[PDB]
Amino acid sequence: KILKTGDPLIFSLGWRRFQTLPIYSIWDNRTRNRMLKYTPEHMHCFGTFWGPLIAPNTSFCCFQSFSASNPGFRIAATGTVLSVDESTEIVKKLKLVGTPWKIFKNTAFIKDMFNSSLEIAKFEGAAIRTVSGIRGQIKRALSKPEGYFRATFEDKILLSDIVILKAWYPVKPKQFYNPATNLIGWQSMRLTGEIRRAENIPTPQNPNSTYRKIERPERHFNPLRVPKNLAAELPFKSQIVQT
Amino acid sequence: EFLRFTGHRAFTQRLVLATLYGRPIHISKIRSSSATNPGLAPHEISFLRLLESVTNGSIIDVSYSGTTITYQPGLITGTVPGMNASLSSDAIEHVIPATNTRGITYFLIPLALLAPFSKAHLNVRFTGPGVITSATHGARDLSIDTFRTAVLPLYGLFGIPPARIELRVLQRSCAGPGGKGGGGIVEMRFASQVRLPKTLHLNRRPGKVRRIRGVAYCTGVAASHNNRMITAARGVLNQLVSDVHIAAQYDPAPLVAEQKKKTGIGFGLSLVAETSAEGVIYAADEVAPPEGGVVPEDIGEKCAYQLLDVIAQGGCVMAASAPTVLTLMAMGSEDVGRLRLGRRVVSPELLELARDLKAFGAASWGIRDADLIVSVKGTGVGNVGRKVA
Amino acid sequence: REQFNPFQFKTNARGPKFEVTTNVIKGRPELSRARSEEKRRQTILVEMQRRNKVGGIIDRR
Amino acid sequence: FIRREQLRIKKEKDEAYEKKFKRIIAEIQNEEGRAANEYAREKAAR
Amino acid sequence: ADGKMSKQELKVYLSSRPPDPTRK
Amino acid sequence: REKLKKELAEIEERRREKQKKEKKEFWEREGKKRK
Amino acid sequence: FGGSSHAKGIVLEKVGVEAKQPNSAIRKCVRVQLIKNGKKVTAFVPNDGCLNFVDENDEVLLAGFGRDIPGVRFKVVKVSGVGLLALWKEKKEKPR
Amino acid sequence: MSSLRHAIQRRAHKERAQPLERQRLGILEKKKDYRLRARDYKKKQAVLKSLRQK
Amino acid sequence: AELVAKRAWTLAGEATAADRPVNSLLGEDMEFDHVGKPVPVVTEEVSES
RNA sequence: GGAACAAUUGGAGGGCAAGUCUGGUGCCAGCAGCCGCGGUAAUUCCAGCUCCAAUAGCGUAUAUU
RNA sequence: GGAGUAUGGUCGCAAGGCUGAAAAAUUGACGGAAGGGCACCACCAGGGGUGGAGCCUGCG
Repeated sequence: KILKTGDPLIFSLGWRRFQTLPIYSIWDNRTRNRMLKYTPEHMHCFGTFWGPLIAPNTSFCCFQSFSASNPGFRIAATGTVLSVDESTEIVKKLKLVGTPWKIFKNTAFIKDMFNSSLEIAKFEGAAIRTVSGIRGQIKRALSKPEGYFRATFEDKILLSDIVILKAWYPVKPKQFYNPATNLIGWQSMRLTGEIRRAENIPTPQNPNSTYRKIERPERHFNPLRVPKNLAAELPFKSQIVQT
Repeated sequence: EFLRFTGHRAFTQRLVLATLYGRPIHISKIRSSSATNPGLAPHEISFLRLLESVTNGSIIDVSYSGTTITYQPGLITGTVPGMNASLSSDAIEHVIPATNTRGITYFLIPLALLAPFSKAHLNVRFTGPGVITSATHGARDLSIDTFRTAVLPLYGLFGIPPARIELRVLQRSCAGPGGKGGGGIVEMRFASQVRLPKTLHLNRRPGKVRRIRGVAYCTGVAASHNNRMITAARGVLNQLVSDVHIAAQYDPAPLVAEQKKKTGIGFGLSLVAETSAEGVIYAADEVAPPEGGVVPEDIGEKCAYQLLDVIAQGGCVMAASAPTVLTLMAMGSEDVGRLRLGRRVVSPELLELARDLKAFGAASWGIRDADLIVSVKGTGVGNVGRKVA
Repeated sequence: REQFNPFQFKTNARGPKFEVTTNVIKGRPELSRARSEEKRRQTILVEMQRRNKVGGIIDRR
Repeated sequence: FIRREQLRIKKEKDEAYEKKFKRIIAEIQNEEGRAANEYAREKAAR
Repeated sequence: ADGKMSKQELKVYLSSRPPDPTRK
Repeated sequence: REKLKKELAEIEERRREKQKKEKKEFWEREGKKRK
Repeated sequence: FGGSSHAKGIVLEKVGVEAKQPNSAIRKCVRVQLIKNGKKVTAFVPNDGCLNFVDENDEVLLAGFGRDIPGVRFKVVKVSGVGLLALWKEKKEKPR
Repeated sequence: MSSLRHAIQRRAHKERAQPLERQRLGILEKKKDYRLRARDYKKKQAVLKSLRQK
Repeated sequence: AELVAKRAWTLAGEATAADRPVNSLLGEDMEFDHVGKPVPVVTEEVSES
């Protein structure tokens, strides 16, 4: 199995053994320390947990439980320690989504993103971006329906599209600390999946996030449409001949 | 909270060792005798301010009395743009308030010894009203040049390269109105961190002291004065040594907020003597009395005599830098550090450092003759955080 | 100087909508926005630096 | 205020970044190419 | 007066850089 | 046709590189002969 | 170098740890200190993933590198006595 | 190189699809669709332009 | 209970104006890019320079 | 009866996102990319992409010849 | 090998404080009286806003 961030995890590092929940991040392209949701299979990543401190460049190993009844391979993970600090700088992505209300040529209103003009004028000048890849900017809150706003774009966006704002929101791990004192007897935290089967809870699954097989109908466009006065005033050699 | 201390002596030393150990401590009875101004001193509280600034994750509380404090050390990190500051090369600001009498070096030497044990660099910028740069009469605090060329070569001995050791002044200053005042700004870029410094063996005799250099500073007065100081000091020393060489430097004035006002007027002189053997250096300083107006020739004679006394007295390292080099040798690796000290050079301060290290729990010092060879056993901790790539 | 560079400040051009007798600069955009920017420095620039800083000096006196 | 601050900070940060890496690659390429040239000349005499 | 040292001794002494120990 | 044309671009690049190799080898050998 | 076909060396510092482009060679470079002559050089690892495995002060076997930074002549082949390519295919673990 | 990459490296990303509570408004335009729109619109505006030229 | 609990909106990927409460954005403290240059506030120093 | 009674080693190539990074007189370009909104008993994806070589042996370094 | 072009690193100078914040004029400085030309920021004929109450962007 691969292993989810926030899940319990028992670490063998230094003399101690201790059960914690880690926070997995990558170092985006050495920029911003982005919190993963799963550990990258066959790839190194950065974890961050809360417990005993060790001088760096120390090896360690790692497990999900000490069950003899594990069918196979009770060890799970390994690596070295990189660094220690207080209050790491973890970030996770946040997508603030609207949907266009009307669409003029460039400037598009966008409605279902905000709950107040206050929130908007905080996000004044906001770097907004439709899915299709048109960039753009949020410029003023729109007044009459509270929570709609004005944005200026790079072409004609479409009512089909979804307006997304990219933002970066910090996370901090939790400060749980189990010293997995085996001999005295001790409480291990359980994993989310067996938790769900125990408390009889289905795993959350989104119709909107499960991948789908898209039909692309082959786009054609309308023919060129040229105005009355233009076909009037132009010179003979290039006038349009229509029957 | 867990370890406890008493009194007000070696405040910075106890503090910086608590930082270096992560031992949460609690000190009581700073100024119990003084009913006038009990509790903290302002340089101390600015010192606590600076410590909290430079570090991260540390917790410090001071009593309603102000006379008992308790401190949970976090980590030595340095000029970090995530938490502390804006950029990598961003400099962290520090003001110290106007009612400071004590020394910049009295701020520096704890900072100087702690900072090679950070994760990233150090970019301190001392401004404020109470930024004196000169020596104090005071607790006879050091001056900037003395501090620089007197203790930083020792970090060069310890393994920390002066190539990336960086201290520069922009304005210098004396006391001015009483001991309080200041005005000279300084900034320091400790750009060299190490895993563990080199455990050192200063045991050979520093017999032939080769030369003497030094620096006369004058802040607000004519350069004729420091010229006269060179004349006075060379009149003292030329019966001993040919190569005595003292640069002179004049600063117009520092100006301080009240509208601004000129302060920091005075002058003083630093003497360093250089032994042919290895990096063995003997320093002293003398500063004019902040309201006195005594003759700069007498100051030259006095500083000369002080240098000669440390020549007579010091085995290899002088008493002023003794706590530094001892603490670094302590924070050196789990081996023997072998220093050659002199018998007169021992101070109650050095003994207090011994006592408080023993309270901290690192290993001890063995003392045999040769002057006295002291040896320490390093606790080999070093810096705690470092992005080992 | 302050007079003949009047744009150091704002006033209405009209004069008073009602004369009332009992015993004109209307505020300065430049000093106002200057003072404010100093405050926005000393608070939000400082915090935006100290995004993730834990612990502090608990001074009670 | 955050816009002016972010602009100043971002510009300065990446400017210093590209300066640092330019110097680094200059150092490494110069050293490695110098040594390569010397070893080539040394083998070339043989 | 003979206190005037040298440009080189000036550069090693009064500059921002502290003088290293391991040089002659 | 597009696959072949891109590949011809690659092979022409190879030709230009080997041409530059031969050219600087020629002028290196010749320059010492003209010194 | 020398007369040998391989060299053992010591990882100083993965210079180019602050990299922006993943597969750039200044990401993939690392300064090593070849032991016998005690000399600092720099070498390339073939892949960024393997750069993630390699850490400091590990003995490194390296050899010639022959076919955006031409001039680095060496390439690292084994670290702590284990084949980098076998780690990279996830065949063996690395002794620490 | 191409032989220095895993097969799971070589694996693909799939594009997301329109939220099923919103199929009313036609497809979810992504970069393929966008550029095909702007291809045609640049062309037809350039033809209008050359006409006003004449 | 928290792990088995529904994620907060701040950590669910999208946060729609139907999902989250009203003033939650002002309450927060986040980061974003921008696009463009804002105008220079003509202040004392601009004028006197 | 292939999901097995479990072929390997090199080389070259093509396809990709509500992802990232960098450059600029808007949509372009570049490098790149296991990292994507959700989700781990969930996914069933290029469904096992294509081609060249050797094949129970082959690769690479250096010396070379 | 030669010639250019860049690029970075090295080195030397610039880098020693009678000092401590707030003129030129044979040609210039400043008026004054008369006379002209102009202008819905002048005169003259009118016109028309705002300013009264409500709404609110903006600015202070």
